Amino acid sequence: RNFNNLTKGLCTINSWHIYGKDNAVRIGESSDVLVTREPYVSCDPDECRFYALSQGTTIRGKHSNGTIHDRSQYRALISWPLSSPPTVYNSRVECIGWSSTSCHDGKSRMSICISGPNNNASAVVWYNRRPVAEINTWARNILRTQESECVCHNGVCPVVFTDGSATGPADTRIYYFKEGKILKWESLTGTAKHIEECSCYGERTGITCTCKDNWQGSNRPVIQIDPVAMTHTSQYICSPVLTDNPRPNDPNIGKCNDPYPGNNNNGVKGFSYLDGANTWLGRTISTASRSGYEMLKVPNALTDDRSKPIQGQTIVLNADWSGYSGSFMDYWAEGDCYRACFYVELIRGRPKEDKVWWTSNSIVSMCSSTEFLGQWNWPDGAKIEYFL
Amino acid sequence: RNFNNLTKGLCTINSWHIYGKDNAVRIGESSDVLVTREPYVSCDPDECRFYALSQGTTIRGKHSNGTIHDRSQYRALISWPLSSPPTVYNSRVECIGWSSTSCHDGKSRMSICISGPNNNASAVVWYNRRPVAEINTWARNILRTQESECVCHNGVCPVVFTDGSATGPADTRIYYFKEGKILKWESLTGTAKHIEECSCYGERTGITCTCKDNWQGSNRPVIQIDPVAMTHTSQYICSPVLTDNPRPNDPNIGKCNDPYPGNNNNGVKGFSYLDGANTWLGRTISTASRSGYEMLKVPNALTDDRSKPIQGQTIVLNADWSGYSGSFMDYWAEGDCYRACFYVELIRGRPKEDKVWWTSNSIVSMCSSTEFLGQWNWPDGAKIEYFL
Amino acid sequence: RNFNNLTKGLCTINSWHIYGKDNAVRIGESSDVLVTREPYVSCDPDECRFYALSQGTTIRGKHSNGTIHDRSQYRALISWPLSSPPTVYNSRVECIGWSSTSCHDGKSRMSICISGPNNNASAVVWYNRRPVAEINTWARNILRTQESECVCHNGVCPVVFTDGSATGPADTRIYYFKEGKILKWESLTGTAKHIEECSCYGERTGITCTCKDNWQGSNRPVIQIDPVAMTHTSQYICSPVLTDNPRPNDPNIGKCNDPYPGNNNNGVKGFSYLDGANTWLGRTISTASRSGYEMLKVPNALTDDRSKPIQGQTIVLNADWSGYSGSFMDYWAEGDCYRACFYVELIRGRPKEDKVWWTSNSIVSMCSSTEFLGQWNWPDGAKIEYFL
Amino acid sequence: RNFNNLTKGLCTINSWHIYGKDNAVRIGESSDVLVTREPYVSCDPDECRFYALSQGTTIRGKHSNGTIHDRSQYRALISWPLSSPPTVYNSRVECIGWSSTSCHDGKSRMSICISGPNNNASAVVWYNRRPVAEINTWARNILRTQESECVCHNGVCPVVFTDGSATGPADTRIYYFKEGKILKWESLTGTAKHIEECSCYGERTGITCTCKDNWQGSNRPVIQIDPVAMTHTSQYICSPVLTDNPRPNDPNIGKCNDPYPGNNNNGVKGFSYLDGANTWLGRTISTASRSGYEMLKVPNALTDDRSKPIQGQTIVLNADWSGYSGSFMDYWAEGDCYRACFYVELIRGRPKEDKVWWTSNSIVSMCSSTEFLGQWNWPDGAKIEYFL
Ligand SMILES: *[C@@H]1O[C@H](CO)[C@@H](O[C@@H]2O[C@H](CO)[C@@H](O[C@@H]3O[C@H](CO[C@H]4O[C@H](CO[C@H]5O[C@H](CO)[C@@H](O)[C@H](O)[C@@H]5O)[C@@H](O)[C@H](O[C@H]5O[C@H](CO)[C@@H](O)[C@H](O)[C@@H]5O)[C@@H]4O)[C@@H](O)[C@H](O[C@H]4O[C@H](CO)[C@@H](O)[C@H](O)[C@@H]4O[C@H]4O[C@H](CO)[C@@H](O)[C@H](O)[C@@H]4O[C@H]4O[C@H](CO)[C@@H](O)[C@H](O)[C@@H]4O)[C@@H]3O)[C@H](O)[C@H]2NC(C)=O)[C@H](O)[C@H]1NC(C)=O
Ligand SMILES: *[C@@H]1O[C@H](CO)[C@@H](O[C@@H]2O[C@H](CO)[C@@H](O[C@@H]3O[C@H](CO[C@H]4O[C@H](CO[C@H]5O[C@H](CO)[C@@H](O)[C@H](O)[C@@H]5O)[C@@H](O)[C@H](O[C@H]5O[C@H](CO)[C@@H](O)[C@H](O)[C@@H]5O)[C@@H]4O)[C@@H](O)[C@H](O[C@H]4O[C@H](CO)[C@@H](O)[C@H](O)[C@@H]4O[C@H]4O[C@H](CO)[C@@H](O)[C@H](O)[C@@H]4O[C@H]4O[C@H](CO)[C@@H](O)[C@H](O)[C@@H]4O)[C@@H]3O)[C@H](O)[C@H]2NC(C)=O)[C@H](O)[C@H]1NC(C)=O
Ligand SMILES: *[C@@H]1O[C@H](CO)[C@@H](O[C@@H]2O[C@H](CO)[C@@H](O[C@@H]3O[C@H](CO[C@H]4O[C@H](CO[C@H]5O[C@H](CO)[C@@H](O)[C@H](O)[C@@H]5O)[C@@H](O)[C@H](O[C@H]5O[C@H](CO)[C@@H](O)[C@H](O)[C@@H]5O)[C@@H]4O)[C@@H](O)[C@H](O[C@H]4O[C@H](CO)[C@@H](O)[C@H](O)[C@@H]4O[C@H]4O[C@H](CO)[C@@H](O)[C@H](O)[C@@H]4O[C@H]4O[C@H](CO)[C@@H](O)[C@H](O)[C@@H]4O)[C@@H]3O)[C@H](O)[C@H]2NC(C)=O)[C@H](O)[C@H]1NC(C)=O
Ligand SMILES: *[C@@H]1O[C@H](CO)[C@@H](O[C@@H]2O[C@H](CO)[C@@H](O[C@@H]3O[C@H](CO[C@H]4O[C@H](CO[C@H]5O[C@H](CO)[C@@H](O)[C@H](O)[C@@H]5O)[C@@H](O)[C@H](O[C@H]5O[C@H](CO)[C@@H](O)[C@H](O)[C@@H]5O)[C@@H]4O)[C@@H](O)[C@H](O[C@H]4O[C@H](CO)[C@@H](O)[C@H](O)[C@@H]4O[C@H]4O[C@H](CO)[C@@H](O)[C@H](O)[C@@H]4O[C@H]4O[C@H](CO)[C@@H](O)[C@H](O)[C@@H]4O)[C@@H]3O)[C@H](O)[C@H]2NC(C)=O)[C@H](O)[C@H]1NC(C)=O
Ligand SMILES: COCCNC(=O)O[C@@H]([C@@H]1OC(C(=O)O)=C[C@H](NC(=N)N)[C@H]1NC(C)=O)[C@H](O)CO
Ligand SMILES: COCCNC(=O)O[C@@H]([C@@H]1OC(C(=O)O)=C[C@H](NC(=N)N)[C@H]1NC(C)=O)[C@H](O)CO
Ligand SMILES: [Ca+2]
Ligand SMILES: [Ca+2]
Ligand SMILES: [Ca+2]
Ligand SMILES: [Ca+2]
Repeated sequence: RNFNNLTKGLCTINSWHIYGKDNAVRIGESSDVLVTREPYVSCDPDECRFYALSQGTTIRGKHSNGTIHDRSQYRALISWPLSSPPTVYNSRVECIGWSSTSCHDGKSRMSICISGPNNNASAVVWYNRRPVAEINTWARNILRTQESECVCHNGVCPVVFTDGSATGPADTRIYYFKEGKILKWESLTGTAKHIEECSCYGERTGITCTCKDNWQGSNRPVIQIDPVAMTHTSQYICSPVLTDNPRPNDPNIGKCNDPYPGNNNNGVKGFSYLDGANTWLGRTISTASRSGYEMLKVPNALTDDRSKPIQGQTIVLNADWSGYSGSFMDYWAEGDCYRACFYVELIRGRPKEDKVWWTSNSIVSMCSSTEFLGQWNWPDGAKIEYFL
Repeated sequence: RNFNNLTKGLCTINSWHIYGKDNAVRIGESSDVLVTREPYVSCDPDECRFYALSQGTTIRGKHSNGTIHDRSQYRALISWPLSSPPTVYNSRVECIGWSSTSCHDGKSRMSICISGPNNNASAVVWYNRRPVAEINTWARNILRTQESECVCHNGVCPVVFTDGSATGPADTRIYYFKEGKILKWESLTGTAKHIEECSCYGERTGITCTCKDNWQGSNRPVIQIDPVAMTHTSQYICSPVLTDNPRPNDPNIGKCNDPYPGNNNNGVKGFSYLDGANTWLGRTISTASRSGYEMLKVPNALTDDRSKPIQGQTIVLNADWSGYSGSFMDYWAEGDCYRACFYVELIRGRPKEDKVWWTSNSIVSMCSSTEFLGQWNWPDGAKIEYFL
Repeated sequence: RNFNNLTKGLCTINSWHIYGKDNAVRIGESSDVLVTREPYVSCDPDECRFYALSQGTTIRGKHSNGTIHDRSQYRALISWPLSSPPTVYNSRVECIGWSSTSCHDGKSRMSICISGPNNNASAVVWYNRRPVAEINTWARNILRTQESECVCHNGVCPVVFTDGSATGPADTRIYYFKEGKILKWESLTGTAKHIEECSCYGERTGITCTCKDNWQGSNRPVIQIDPVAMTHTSQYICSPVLTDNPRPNDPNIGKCNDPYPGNNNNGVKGFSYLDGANTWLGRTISTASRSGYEMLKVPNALTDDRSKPIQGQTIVLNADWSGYSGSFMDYWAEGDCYRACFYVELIRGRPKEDKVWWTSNSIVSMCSSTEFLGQWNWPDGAKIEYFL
Repeated sequence: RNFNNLTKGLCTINSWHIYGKDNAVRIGESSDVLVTREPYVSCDPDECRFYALSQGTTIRGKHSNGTIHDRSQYRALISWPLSSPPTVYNSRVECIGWSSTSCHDGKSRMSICISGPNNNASAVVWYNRRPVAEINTWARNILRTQESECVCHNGVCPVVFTDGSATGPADTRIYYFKEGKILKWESLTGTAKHIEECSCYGERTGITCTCKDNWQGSNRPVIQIDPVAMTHTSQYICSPVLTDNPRPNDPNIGKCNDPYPGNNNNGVKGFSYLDGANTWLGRTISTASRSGYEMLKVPNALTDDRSKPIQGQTIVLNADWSGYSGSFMDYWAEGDCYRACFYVELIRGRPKEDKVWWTSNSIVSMCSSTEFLGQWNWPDGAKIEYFL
């Protein structure tokens, strides 16, 4: 085995096809399915798997009561087979904590979990299923990271962290790991003003991360990372097609170097694929809440502050709950291009559905097609009444 | 590993022996067994497994209510170990959708799932557990495929699709895949007038598919495919031993080139082994409904429009529910011949048993013997009253 | 991998140590544990596993009602990891039927299952998880075999079958298989007058099988098989230490060449290790029913019709239910000798405990020690009241 | 594969990071989780796993009633994947009994289980999943061993046993095994006056075991073993920082060569890392009961009878129940040093929580960091009321 190198460009994205769906909440109505949230997907050279933060209880279990809470000692990053649900019996624990990232470098997998109280959190970096390095909180205010997969090049895997205020200036760092060891870290530079929960992908041009501005922005900040020089830059998606949630209505001029205003102290993890005319943006359909999901083809969205959609695809109807979304790719697939993929978290339970006392989710996932495929919509599919 | 070649003829079929049975509904009365339908069986070089379309819920789960429905977003092709039941914890998801086929080419497995709304469905072709090619609906009317295994020769795996009316002329295509990539497709030729749900097997003479005519026919259409030239022909089984369901009584002259009339707009997936004097036909015992199952030795059934049974074997009593049936073989077994095999879907629940609100099934499977073995009958075995 | 050869003698048996115990009924009170009976143990070169005939239902499942019945279509030979219980999710189906044997030859495993109605049963011989040969009933009266492991030498694995009356003269055959193919079979010769459910083991002197006489005998018939010449002889254990159940009290003169009388038309599967002064016999403690279990050191028991115990060990108290017992050894263990092992079936439920409507069992297993170890007793451990 | 050699020293311990946590009782409220106690952790060259003594029943199972009892026939040493809970379906049985140890020597794993009545117990030594050697009770009074992992050097794995009184002088032996075979054993020498449940680790200086004095001592006895010479010495931890439970308050002068008095006929399994200025001691926070857990940096604690803490870390709040604790390390990790690790048993149920009728536990585990990481606390997390 050799370290994977990012030698390919993105495949042409003409539509999106169904990749995976686990129907976790449906199945969990009568099965030992773990309560989760903050899911994602990540590939090894020989297998792709679902990931999520467990809440250390099943949905039918009485301990599901209160799982709207974000940061307990009973949480852990788990992985399980593609499109299976996360069950007590098929879930592999990667590490313990309530914020995570994970990625394979071609030889072995790095996984990172953050745990601890708000003012005293720490990250533990696992490599090849062993703890290798540790990072203590530097701002004493909820040290947190991506909640989706990281990306590697020639053994080097960058990861974005944030420590500090959720509602003001914070201390964001980009760490560069190799075999779990810290090669270098640097403070955030560029014009992004607040950074959380970056969704990343790699291609021959480097590594691209689409994050969340939780402070003042409803446009998404972008961090572009050179994994060889181990340097980065940041800005926002220039496009007036805004992709945070909640968010204002789409203007006709976006912002490249500053937060687009209207919604403060909130946001949702999201993603994009920024690739010239091959650019696609994901967002919730609702501007008010985490419902619905759509992909929009927005040429040069990253750099064009006038750019508008020329094509689209509905993934989840606005009538259905969505949630977090993020990027991943199978870097070990055959062919001459990397096929763009993403997942959407379909949150069920609280706060929006409070007849139950739990909060969980299921997963739906799509990858790009060079065909122009017909579209469906993909609801979680569970009936809340069944849980009462 | 090399691509498998179809170098052997069928073993002499003198009777049928029990190969597998999962008792899924019995066990699912008190276990986390997934609701399924449209099952089949397919072999890898080192393992044979059961396959089926899950409904994304267990039988005891409250979401089992309404699983008579064919095409939800909660369906997926799953596989699980031979004669185990399809449980939440032992089922491997092959792809997402509500119509499927799957086969191993000697090196890796190709799986195909179709999903989407009726007027906008698409097929995704997986190879070695990765999505490789996609096919959009060409007639905008429930793009659908075999619901049993495909067959490969030297890397080339043909698959029969249909798009269009279930009750009139439709657009049937034969696709030729290699490592999941589309080599060629062609429109249906020959005298078959309607094609659905082909059951296929391969032998030195080529690949033989026995399908269903859902429009006007109660004799079964046959497609014969040359996987090297990548060409095909079609007709019907000439025999007056009719093997669709529902169906008229057996006449004394069959039809080779046209549907045998009497029953319109219905049918059941079925199969046959067409091999000169070594020919055996499968069918439900009832002419009215999906109950019972029998094998009949009908010499030259394919080409002889007068051919009658000279030997038989009951598989399922008429008193017991059956359903779909299809062909598979272990192409990687030892010996000088391919041993013919088949499965029978044993449907329980709706519409025939409507005291419950679900529809599911279990599997029974037989392979041929050169001995003349005593016969048993093989019911699903579950008591519906237990589910009330 | 090479075929295993029987090149060692038995280890000196000075006592018995605990080898395995699955506590299946205890655990099955609240878990998806399959109803079983007729268990045994058998080793691969890299793993030893528990085996049993499932009833195709869990204990808590409503279909457990009526599992006192011996021969349904819902039975199958299953295997599962050593001392785990047989669960829906961890059990591997070896073949379908209601009477079985199984053994590894050093390269691959042969498994045999018999299914069918009483007058039309057939055996299917699997090798390396594929069906290879089939045998039709020759006496049309419950074709049946060992219900414990077979033994192989240089690829040749003998198996004892019986077809015919349970209460009179029957047709017993010894089959010789290699890679699942039938090399030879022969009719029973020697002085044994009725043969069922042989328990076998192999050592440098050949293969020794201790069986059950269900007709007139309460001494156990013995079949000694030369796996190279593929020939055999038979007699009874000469010892007056009688080891069937039910049975008369121990006399002072046994019978070598005829059934020891007193109990007709009944018996229990059992075993022995016949090795000169290193001879140990297993039996139920009760003479009336399947309760208790003990090992007795009886020098030259096979050939000495006066032989008596000089040492012993209680395995199960008479107050506790037992059942079938049989022999197995790890032929792939290190060292200069084969360590004798056995299992005892601990039957719970009907007919003896009829407040429940099911019949199942758990397993306890011991292997020999060259030490003189202290003894314990090993009950099933489940409380029937919990199931009411 | 080669035998592992202890060629490294301990990593510098500046704090402790979360390594694993299974939340077994939380999950077991609604899942098939086995009742356990006496857990530990142990690594293979390619995997680290949780271990414990099962009680042969799930927590929700009715047979959980009475599991406060220590030594039934329904107990077994089981192992399961790191931070998964011990479920019926994912637990591997290592051997049968109610006292155990286990360790990998670099080539294969040795596991030892003791079973039997109080006056007639015996140990069975398994190697590479096969029984290899047996040891009969030598004092006829509850033969018992470590309840945490053993340690190997060049194939030689020492294990500490005790047979005899829990409340007076007993017969302690150190056994030296290789590939499960007994190389040598010796009676306890040195100044330790009573020995139970040793927690061991290995480093270039040899093998160090921290045990429990159940008779008169509240300081912990230490056994230091040379695995090459196969000899040992014993004393107590000299430090006045006392680490048994229950225990007196910390004095200012400890005892090196005798039990520190105040508490008789009780104790808890515990551990330490004794490494000059890099020394850390574990103990319950409460002096009265098994509640809370803390690590204390106590320079030269082993040899300095005046030594006091200069740094610490809370692991479990005093308000939360703890229990046994023990040492393990990943001897197959990369780097130039062995990273110290430990687990804490979090006991729930009886005797302290007697509204339920069971006794079980979950596991939390930490490894050392060279960083000075912020601390959290790690409760079991289950609510007893949910079980009523
Ligand atoms: C079977 O499946 C297939 C495959 O999926 C289905 O075909 C798909 O159908 C869907 C639905 O119609 C399409 O998605 C939409 O795409 C449009 C973009 O395409 C249109 O516009 C293009 C650009 O036109 C402009 O530029 C060109 C440049 O040359 C210029 O020529 C033109 O005059 C104009 O200036 C056109 O090129 C394009 O034409 C092409 O495609 C046609 C088919 O689509 C074809 O007929 C033509 O011949 C030609 O080939 C086409 O006209 C997206 O704009 C649209 O997304 C908007 O609308 C949805 C609601 O449907 C909304 O959710 C989106 O967010 C977005 O609307 C918001 O954002 C806008 C941008 O900021 C804003 O302006 C809007 O007002 C709106 O804003 C409001 O809502 C949001 C969300 O809540 C909120 O945040 C805001 O604040 C505000 O409140 C769809 O994505 C697929 O492209 C199409 N795919 C294919 C391959 O055809 C087929 O229908 C299915 N069949 C059946 C029977 O069902
Ligand atoms: C232990 O197990 C063994 C092994 O399984 C059991 O032995 C088996 O027993 C079964 C049951 O009897 C047999 O299955 C039947 O086979 C017959 C065919 O065999 C008969 O016919 C042969 C052909 O005869 C013709 O041609 C020859 C050519 O030379 C000529 O000589 C002859 O005069 C005649 O012209 C004979 O060769 C054959 O004889 C041989 O076998 C005998 C044993 O079977 C033996 O005794 C002889 O010595 C000789 O060796 C034999 O006579 C099938 O025809 C039959 O299938 C029909 O019947 C079942 C109902 O049982 C039905 O479900 C089938 O669908 C079919 O009937 C329908 O289709 C016909 C064709 O269209 C139609 O004509 C019928 O009217 C009927 O149609 C109606 O029903 C269908 C279904 O609902 C509906 O769709 C229609 O519209 C309409 O309503 C059986 O398959 C096995 O072959 C046999 N196996 C062996 C190895 O022996 C044994 O019994 C068990 N033991 C015990 C104690 O239980
Ligand atoms: C800790 O654990 C250890 C290790 O397990 C325990 O030690 C074990 O203790 C058990 C229980 O006592 C022993 O099992 C019994 O063994 C005897 C055989 O040993 C005795 O007999 C030997 C033979 O004596 C004869 O021959 C010699 C030849 O030289 C001659 O010298 C002698 O005079 C006589 O002629 C003796 O050699 C032997 O002495 C040796 O061992 C002694 C310790 O055992 C030691 O003290 C001596 O110094 C010497 O070293 C000893 O005297 C078995 O006979 C016995 O089995 C019978 O009894 C049980 C009931 O307990 C019964 O279930 C059996 O079926 C059997 O009884 C039936 O069968 C007989 C034969 O047909 C029949 O005659 C009986 O009437 C009876 O029949 C009735 O019941 C059956 C069953 O229902 C029914 O079918 C019939 O029809 C009828 O109704 C036990 O197996 C272990 O051997 C022993 N192991 C060791 C290593 O010591 C220790 O006790 C534990 N410690 C504590 C504190 O618990
Ligand atoms: C974010 O996380 C970080 C990282 O975890 C947190 O920082 C940690 O904070 C904890 C809690 O404070 C610390 O644990 C305690 O450590 C002390 C030891 O450190 C103190 O003492 C050192 C030694 O001082 C002596 O020697 C030096 C030698 O030169 C001499 O200079 C000095 O004058 C004195 O003679 C000092 O060196 C040390 O200073 C250093 O550290 C300071 C920060 O801690 C820093 O500010 C300084 O600048 C300097 O760098 C410091 O003063 C342990 O003693 C203590 O353990 C005792 O207390 C706990 C209760 O908290 C108790 O459970 C323990 O068992 C123990 O107390 C018992 O045992 C004693 C010994 O026998 C006995 O004397 C006591 O009376 C007591 O006995 C009673 O209770 C027990 C238990 O029930 C019973 O058995 C007895 O019988 C009796 O009833 C803690 O372990 C960490 O060290 C610290 N880590 C780091 C890296 O800083 C941070 O707080 C978090 N942030 C937030 C916002 O929460
Ligand atoms: C008016 O009818 C239009 C919709 N009906 C339809 O398509 O039914 C078809 C199949 O029928 C059955 C069956 O049991 O009869 C089960 C399959 N279910 C699957 N999920 N695969 C069906 N195939 C599909 C793609 O749904 C039938 O062959 C007619 O075309
Ligand atoms: C009068 O007492 C005689 C019986 N008590 C006894 O043996 O308790 C011992 C251990 O205690 C505890 C505990 O939690 O304190 C849990 C262990 N349980 C296991 N199943 N291993 C016990 N070990 C055994 C072999 O039972 C103790 O160390 C005294 O010797
Ligand atoms: Ca925002
Ligand atoms: Ca039809
Ligand atoms: Ca008898
Ligand atoms: Ca003590």
